[PDB]
Amino acid sequence: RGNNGNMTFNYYANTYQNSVDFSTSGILNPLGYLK
Amino acid sequence: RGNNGNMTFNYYANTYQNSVDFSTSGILNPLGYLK
Amino acid sequence: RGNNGNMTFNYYANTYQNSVDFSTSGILNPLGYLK
Amino acid sequence: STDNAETGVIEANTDTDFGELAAPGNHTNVKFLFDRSRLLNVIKVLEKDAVFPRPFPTQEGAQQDDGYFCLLTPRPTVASRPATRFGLYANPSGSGVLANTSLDFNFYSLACFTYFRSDLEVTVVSLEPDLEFAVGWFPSGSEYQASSFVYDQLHVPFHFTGRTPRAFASKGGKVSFVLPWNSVSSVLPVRWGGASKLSSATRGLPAHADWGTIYAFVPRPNEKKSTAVKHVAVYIRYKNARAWCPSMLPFRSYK
Amino acid sequence: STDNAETGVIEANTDTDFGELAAPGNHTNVKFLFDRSRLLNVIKVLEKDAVFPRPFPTQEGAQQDDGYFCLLTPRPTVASRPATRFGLYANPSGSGVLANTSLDFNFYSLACFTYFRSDLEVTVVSLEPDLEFAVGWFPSGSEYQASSFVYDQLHVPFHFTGRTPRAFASKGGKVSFVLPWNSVSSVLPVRWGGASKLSSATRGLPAHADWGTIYAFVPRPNEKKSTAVKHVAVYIRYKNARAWCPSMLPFRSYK
Amino acid sequence: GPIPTAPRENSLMFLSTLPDDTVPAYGNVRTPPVNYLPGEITDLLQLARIPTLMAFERVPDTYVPYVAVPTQFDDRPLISFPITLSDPVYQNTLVGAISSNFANYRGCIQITLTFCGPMMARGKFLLSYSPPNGTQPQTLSEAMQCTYSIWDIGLNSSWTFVVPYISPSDYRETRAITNSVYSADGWFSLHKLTKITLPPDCPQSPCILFFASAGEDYTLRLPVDCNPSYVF
Amino acid sequence: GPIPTAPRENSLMFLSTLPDDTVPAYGNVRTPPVNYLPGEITDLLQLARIPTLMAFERVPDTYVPYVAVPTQFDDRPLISFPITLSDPVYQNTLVGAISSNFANYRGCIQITLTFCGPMMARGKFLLSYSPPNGTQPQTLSEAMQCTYSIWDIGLNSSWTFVVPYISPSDYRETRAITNSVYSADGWFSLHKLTKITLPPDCPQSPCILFFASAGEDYTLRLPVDCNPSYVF
Repeated sequence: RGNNGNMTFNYYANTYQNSVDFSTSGILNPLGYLK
Repeated sequence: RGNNGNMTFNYYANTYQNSVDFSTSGILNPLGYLK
Repeated sequence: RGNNGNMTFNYYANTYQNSVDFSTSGILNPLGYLK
Repeated sequence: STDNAETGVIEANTDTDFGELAAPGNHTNVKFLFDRSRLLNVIKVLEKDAVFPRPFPTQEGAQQDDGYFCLLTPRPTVASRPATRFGLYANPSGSGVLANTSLDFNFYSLACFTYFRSDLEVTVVSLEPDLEFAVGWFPSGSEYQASSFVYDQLHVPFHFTGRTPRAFASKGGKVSFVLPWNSVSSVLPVRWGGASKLSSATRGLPAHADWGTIYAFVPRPNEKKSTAVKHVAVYIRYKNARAWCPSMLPFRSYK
Repeated sequence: STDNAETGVIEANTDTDFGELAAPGNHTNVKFLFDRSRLLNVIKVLEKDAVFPRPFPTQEGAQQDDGYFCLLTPRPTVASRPATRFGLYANPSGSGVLANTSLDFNFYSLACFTYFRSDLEVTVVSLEPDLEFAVGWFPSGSEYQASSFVYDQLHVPFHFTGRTPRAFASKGGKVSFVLPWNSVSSVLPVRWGGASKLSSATRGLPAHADWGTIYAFVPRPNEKKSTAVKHVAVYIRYKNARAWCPSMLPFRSYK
Repeated sequence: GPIPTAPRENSLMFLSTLPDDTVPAYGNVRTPPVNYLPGEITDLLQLARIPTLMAFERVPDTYVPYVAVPTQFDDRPLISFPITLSDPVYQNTLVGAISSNFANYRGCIQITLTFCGPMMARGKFLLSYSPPNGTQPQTLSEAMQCTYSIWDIGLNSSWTFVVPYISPSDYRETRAITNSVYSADGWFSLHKLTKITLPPDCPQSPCILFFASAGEDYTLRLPVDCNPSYVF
Repeated sequence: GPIPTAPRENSLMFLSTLPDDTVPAYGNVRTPPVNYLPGEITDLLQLARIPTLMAFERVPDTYVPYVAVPTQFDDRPLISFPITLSDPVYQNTLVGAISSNFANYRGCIQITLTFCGPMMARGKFLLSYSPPNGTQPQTLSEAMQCTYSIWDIGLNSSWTFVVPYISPSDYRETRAITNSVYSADGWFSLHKLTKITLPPDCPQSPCILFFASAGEDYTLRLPVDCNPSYVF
């Protein structure tokens, strides 16, 4: 996904590479529905 | 194939390394046939 | 064989590393035999 | 064919009237399009502890250090502060002080939505030959620490040390790193219509819509100040960008 | 032996008349032969925003910046534009402006077919000692963006930023990268006989038979222009090349 | 022990579009959730598929987005324009604005019309599409031979005309400079087949609105730089 | 933690023929298919195996590709030439042009002839091939001892002469400078065994066409640089 080519090895952990949201616990839909 | 020596590891993905055509869905042949 | 130390990994292919002859299809012998 | 566009929701090739259903052959994806570097702003380089600009309006005869620092945001900014009306000094020589301004032309050329969110990846490039420098950054809502301390009768600005990241690059080098989305607001409003304060506020001026702040300085004591100025360039990238609702596009003149 | 070559399709060693069937011992393969670098052209280095050359014919007294930019194609070119007749200025000093020209001698020495296609791998080498530069490129059918913007009273050319790739090399460095086949035409015509327009066209002049365009510039503001000129060299390579039909070879004089 | 290595020729280079990541500096940060926001976008084609309005020069700013039917005519279409996306008429439409930032396009353009006038009026119109030629067709007789259709005023006042995609190459350029066969693709025109009958007490001169958008098989390939002219 | 490493002595070097790839800059691009184009080439030997024409100085441009039989002769072959691929006669043939860009060759050259003249004529020719010697053989008596064959005019007017490959080394050089045994490989000659009988009312002087190509076991090994002389 995205303009990323590497597909073999990620060195740093995911948490330290990208932000993560904390839990609170082709086919394209149309942006308008007409009942 | 080609003047390429490496035969162990390709880092970047094939799609990002070479172009690909989109689908539309020794022994050497002679360039002249005489019926 | 030879003054080569590496014994774990060869990167480039053998054909591109050394020449190869094309097919045409301790104990030391003495250089003189006397019948 | 029969249709009714007044209702808004119109139906949906040549197979319908006369067909051709040319096979597919995803370069417009939001995640993919926005991943590439682009210039943001050009700033001076510090050589001593500086005094941050005062909030507007700034009266005549106020002592400060202007031209340094720079926000990290596509929205228009003035004097290193958030702004609404973009402007430039196309006029010839005048008086007073000229206010540095910035904007993301490429981003706004396709900013066709309202809300946005992504990670930012910063890098820095020098301009003058064989120049040595360093960078410092702090989150949104923080402040820049002033003053200096004495070591062996050398005045070292306080910004040499801190809990926030620092970067030292070799002679004629470059810097790069990726920061996290850290503002309090859930998403970045490309265009806004609210107010940030109960009274004396300005309509449509967001408060904390940015990624942080950046500055550049030389690793030397204050006792070795020079005369010639130096400059630095900045670039940014977006990672895993997302958009949340349609919008308009900039108007093109018919001249 | 008995045969009839007038029919064209002749039959096919010493085993047939007197044999010898020397065993094999693939250096002529199309894919393998064309994978090696070769010089293409030498160009100047920009130091400010430039004005692209106007389309032919160019009248006397037209202001522009010539000598920069360069196409990526083996076919002959003139003034950074596609051309048909290759030419050179072997004559002594004259008048007017001299038009830069280029051609791929090595490619055309074995260009024995009509249609060709492959990926291109570009690299750049400097000539003057301890020179700092950068490169920029855009696809076929695009245009070069002119004009400049002001940052802290420094005129920065617009080409510093863009969605197309940019490359910054360290002091006395080198550049390299591989681009994709991006022209609209399915394959590259080595020799052509059609016309690109319904009227006022020139026979045998292709429209978009290339890989793109390249230029070089210094990362400095326009307020630091110098006098001495600088030069840069360019090399290209072919990857996974293919050919599609026989053809002739260049004529050799019998002098 | 140390692992032998050999740096390549392009070390210490900076690429503005290299597909790779960078080392983190301030990682391990959490963010509030955004599951409450509806209407997430994934591809700009979703916005490209939305109709919008065009512009026209009007008689001697004057760029009204509609065309008014005259009373007397003279053997000539009411309005005609090329099919080059760089044309002024496509400037402010979403499809034109988005495409201007890409090199190659592919698919079928879509055009939609709508009538605005008295209910009890009547008339008939003819729509035409002429591929490239040596001269732009003018007369109704010429127009009829090419691809065309007939629009009749009735209960439904809207009609959609789909422009077929025919070209000698799989893709086509988005902006035209030389007007080569690779960019231009002919013309479109509107002809009044009959004379519009205005009912009594309805004053005169109805108007027509033009709606343009992208087809269901549109596509764009190569990104390019933008034009910051809108800032001045 | 950091992995120890040791850069070698040849770091930051640029090689014009290094067998390795490079980092992509603008990847993820699709292209139209080319399955509709017939006649794809794979190896240049396919083109090398095609006959072509030779050249000859002609009597005192004059480089007609044929040889005319005279009326009276004098104990000497009609035409003879070496077997060195750098010779002028091989310049414009495909085999010569291609081989000139390689160092070593290997295999059997192929020569083909064809007659052009009145139908009702008759004659007999002799073809010879003499390996290297101290002096080029001239007389028919000498020629006969070496490898040879006899060509008879009849229904079929074409004949192929295969030059055997004999040399002290597996490969041979492609261009000759010192004329050493490694490049030169003897001579070829054509002798008129009988006198050609021209039928009445057919004027005189038939002509012969020379066709040359590569054998079925040809081969080339080492690429080299080209000569741009053709541009001047």
